[PDB]
Amino acid sequence: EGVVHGVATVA
Amino acid sequence: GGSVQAGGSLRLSCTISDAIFSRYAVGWFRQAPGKECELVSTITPDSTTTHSDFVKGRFTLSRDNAKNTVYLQMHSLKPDDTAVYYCASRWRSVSEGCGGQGTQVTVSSA
Repeated sequence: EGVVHGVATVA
Repeated sequence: GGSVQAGGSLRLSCTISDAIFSRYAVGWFRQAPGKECELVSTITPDSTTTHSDFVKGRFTLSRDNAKNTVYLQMHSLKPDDTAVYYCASRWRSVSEGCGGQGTQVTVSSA
């Protein structure tokens, strides 16, 4: 299937 | 999100579906205010990393050794790096890469 978004934050 | 003065550094983290992390390239994308989404860099499960032309060695990618996280290490940040940064896999276009939960990066002049 389609796009999978990650969750972006400050490391 | 992270905010720095020009010349600074910032490390971002992207946690993404484990099934995806194990099998697919993960892309970092960014979108500056009033501008379109653009692809920044990618990393594969074997830690092959690609970069767009505007990176010029300043941003590097790595995968965590234990968890489903990819890191974007940024150095020598400039005000024009101010943007919301995002990560995604299996995108059908670059526009899709900025559709998820992003983090605001702000780089202020000195």
